[PDB]
Amino acid sequence: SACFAKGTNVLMADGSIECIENIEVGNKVMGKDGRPREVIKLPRGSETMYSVVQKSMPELLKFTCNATHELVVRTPRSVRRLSRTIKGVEYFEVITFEMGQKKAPDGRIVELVKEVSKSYPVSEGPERANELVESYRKASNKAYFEWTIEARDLSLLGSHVRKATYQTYAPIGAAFARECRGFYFELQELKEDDYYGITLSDDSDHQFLLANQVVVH
Repeated sequence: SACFAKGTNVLMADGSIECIENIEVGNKVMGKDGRPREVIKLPRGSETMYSVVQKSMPELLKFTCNATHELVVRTPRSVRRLSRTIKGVEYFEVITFEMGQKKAPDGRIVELVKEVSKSYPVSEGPERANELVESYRKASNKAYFEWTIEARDLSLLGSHVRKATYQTYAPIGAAFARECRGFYFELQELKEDDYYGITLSDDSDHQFLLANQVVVH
C-alpha cells in the first residue's frame, strides 16, 4: 500500500531510520501519532513515478512515490461569498467546497473535493445566504476535509481546491505529543522505475512517518 522510490528513508518506531527497501515483514514503523505500526507485506514492482516537492529557510520536504500511491491530504472547508449579476439580477453567490466525485479521463470515478455554488437574489435579503454559510460551517465537526488521492489523480482537482490542498508533517512539540503542520506542494510525473512498498496491519490506521516527518500511507 505505501510505495516509494528506492532509498526513501522511513522513520521506524524506535526513532531510527531505514531505507524502504530494507524494511522487512514484522518491522515497526513510526505511526503518525508516535506509536508503532506493523509491516505485514512488502509489495514491489515497476510503475510510473511522481516527485513530490514542498512549495514554500528549512529544507523543502520531498519524496518520490508511484502513480497509484495515495497522498494523505487536507483541504479547508472553504466558503466564499461573491457578488455577481446575471441578466440584470444581483446575487449573493455562496461557493463551498464539498466532497464529491469526478470521472478521470480513463473513466475511473475518483472521490475528491470540489466547488459547489448556490445563488440567492440580493433583493430577497442576506438572510438565506447567511443561513447557508452557517449550516455549512456547522455540518462537520472538523474545519477541513481529511482525505486521500492517488498521485496521478491530483491533476483532477479544480484550481481553487488544488491550490488550497496540503500535505502534513508531524514534528514533536512541547508536551511530548506529535503536532501536525501543513505544507503546500507540487507534483511532477516521472517515468517508470522500480518501487518498494510496505503494507501495514489493520490493527491501527495505516498512516506513518517518513524520515522527514511527512505523513504518508
